[PDB]
Amino acid sequence: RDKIRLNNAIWRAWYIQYVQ
Amino acid sequence: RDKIRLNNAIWRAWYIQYVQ
Amino acid sequence: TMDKSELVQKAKLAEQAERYDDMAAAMKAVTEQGHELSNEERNLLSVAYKNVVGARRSSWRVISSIEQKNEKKQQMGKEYREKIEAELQDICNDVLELLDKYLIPNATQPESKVFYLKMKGDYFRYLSEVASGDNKQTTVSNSQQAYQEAFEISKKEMQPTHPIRLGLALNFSVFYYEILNSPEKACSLAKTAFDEAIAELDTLNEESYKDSTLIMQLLRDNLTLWTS
Amino acid sequence: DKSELVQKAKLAEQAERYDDMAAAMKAVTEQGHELSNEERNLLSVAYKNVVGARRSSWRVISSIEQKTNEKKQQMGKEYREKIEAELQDICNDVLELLDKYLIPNATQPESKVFYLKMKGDYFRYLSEVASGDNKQTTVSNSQQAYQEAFEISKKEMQPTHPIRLGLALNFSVFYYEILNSPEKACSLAKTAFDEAIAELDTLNEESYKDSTLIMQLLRDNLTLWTS
Ligand SMILES: O=C(COc1ccccc1P(=O)(O)O)NCCc1ccccc1
Ligand SMILES: O=C(COc1ccccc1P(=O)(O)O)NCCc1ccccc1
Repeated sequence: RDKIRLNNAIWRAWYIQYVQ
Repeated sequence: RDKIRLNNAIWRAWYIQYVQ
Repeated sequence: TMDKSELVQKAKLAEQAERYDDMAAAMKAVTEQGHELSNEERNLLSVAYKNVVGARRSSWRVISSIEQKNEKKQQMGKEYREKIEAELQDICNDVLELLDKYLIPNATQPESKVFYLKMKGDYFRYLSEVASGDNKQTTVSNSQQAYQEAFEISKKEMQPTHPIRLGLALNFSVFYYEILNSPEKACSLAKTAFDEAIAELDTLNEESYKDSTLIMQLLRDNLTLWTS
Repeated sequence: DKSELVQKAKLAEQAERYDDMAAAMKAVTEQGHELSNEERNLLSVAYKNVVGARRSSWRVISSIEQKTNEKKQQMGKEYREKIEAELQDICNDVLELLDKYLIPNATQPESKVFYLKMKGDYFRYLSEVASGDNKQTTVSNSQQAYQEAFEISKKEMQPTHPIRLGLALNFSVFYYEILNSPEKACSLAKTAFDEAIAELDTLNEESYKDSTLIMQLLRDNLTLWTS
């Protein structure tokens, strides 16, 4: 569950980052 | 990763468990 | 070349061996025999393609990030990425095909209709993310419309704590924020779903408890991150 | 363009599309010359990952089969055999590159050791899923390749060279996991580990990282095999 949630965060974060 | 020692231990242990 | 029980079960073995291409090919075949799907089968299907598509999306983002780093060196980042892009559009079209020809047309009970309409929003969402301006308006609009329609059905026919209703709200909110750059919308959508679900946390069914709370935690994860 | 296959490979690596990486470095190799040390490292990583995904799958399916009804046990076997046949195609591809391009073009002694080790490896991987007459061929050919590498390794390189150390690591696994010789395995590994300790002095800046990992692995394996 921690695994799932952190992969999600990395995935959603990549958007706020690499195309702002 | 350099999960290399871990992944290698996991790999070598398989043979031990699944070929007694 | 075989029978539902057989294919469903190489699908499970493929899953454990993490050969998700094999897994999705297995469940595509069981889908095409037209017989409508167990909940077990629908989920193996969804899992297979989420991983198949997910690998190519992850790879596309890696290759994209690198292109943001030589007229022909960058010509290759462009050629490789477009190889991945093509794979990703093929996967999405194969899943879109099955949804429109087989799964949505037989979706009897409202649970199922909502599930497959979400998938349609999901896979048009993933096309939109690499889509070429011409389509991009159409894949967005297909995406929003599949989602809105699942949204409507799910509000009228499902509990605020149903995991399918919640996962839809999760992904629709993500669609607003990452496809239609409307954080105000996405954020409001994610808040209301979380809020209406927690409000009914005394009738949240035991069967659903792990999945619904996970999805509620991800809504909260994304609301927190979308406000940083 | 070769320099370009090469950067397709590097991109495919980053994206974790190891099948793309391998097919690119295969095409580079088929261009017939000696590989740069960097091209050779990319080829080797590419194929280690491509064959390892299948060996891992093969192991999972096999574990499931022992854990167990017939119709199900039979699809276990059929799915394993699909994986087995990809393993055979991967390994045959590599052994053909080794046989026709990499070992014949191998001028420097450290290259010949590396590729003979690679041939021992891919023949070891064939052996892990081979049957009957063909198992004896694969196992024999893997030992021949390892041994031929392990004699050149002693005459031309020091006990600290990461290629000599990797060959000892993999040869020890061959004895343990293929020949089922724990004692020949544990001695090969201990020797090579002690020989490189008793000359740690020798490790060029450039070798330090890699050779220490391999000796850590050699020691991890020995620790595990005395359990
Ligand atoms: O990991 C992710 C997000 O990133 C992805 C990665 C691969 C494919 C698709 C996606 P997404 O549809 O954009 O969200 N989980 C979000 C979906 C989820 C729902 C319920 C339970 C667990 C997860
Ligand atoms: O993980 C493993 C073992 O399991 C495998 C898994 C996939 C493919 C091959 C193998 P192997 O030939 O039987 O060892 N690492 C050992 C290899 C290594 C050498 C030097 C530095 C780092 C690692």
